Amino acid sequence: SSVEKKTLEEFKEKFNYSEEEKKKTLEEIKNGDGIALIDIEKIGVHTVIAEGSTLDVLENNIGHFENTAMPGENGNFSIAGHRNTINNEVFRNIDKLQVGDEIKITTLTDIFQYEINEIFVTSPSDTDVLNQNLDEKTMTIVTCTNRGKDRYIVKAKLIG
Repeated sequence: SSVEKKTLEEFKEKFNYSEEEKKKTLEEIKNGDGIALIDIEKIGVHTVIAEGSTLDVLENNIGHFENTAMPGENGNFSIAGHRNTINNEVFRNIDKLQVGDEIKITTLTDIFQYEINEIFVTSPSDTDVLNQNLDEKTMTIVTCTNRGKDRYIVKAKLIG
């Protein structure tokens, strides 16, 4: 969209940074900065993930929950695809994803492939979806469902 494209283009430009420059931007990250690309072939999602899950971030971008793992790390890299009761239109077709579909996450240094292994509906107060189990490498997408009343959760495990 507007800010989305910008965040997206600014991040892609950093692929041409050197390694210390990349590492330096790792530290220094601020809410609203691009941190990864996300591609989900099954539903035509090809965009960027911003840091943070505040209302301000989520108005323009898919956002990374602050205290969750980063892509490829032990724990559960968690992303928010709604702002209050409104899904980012980028996830309008998330209900088409199935167990076994792939989610590709590209940081400045690596391509991580996650495979969906759990889909479920829960409440807005179910904070456990953001839990960090450091014995595994997983990711989570949180959007809304049921006229904004419930949360639609997609979880995926790192495969490559």
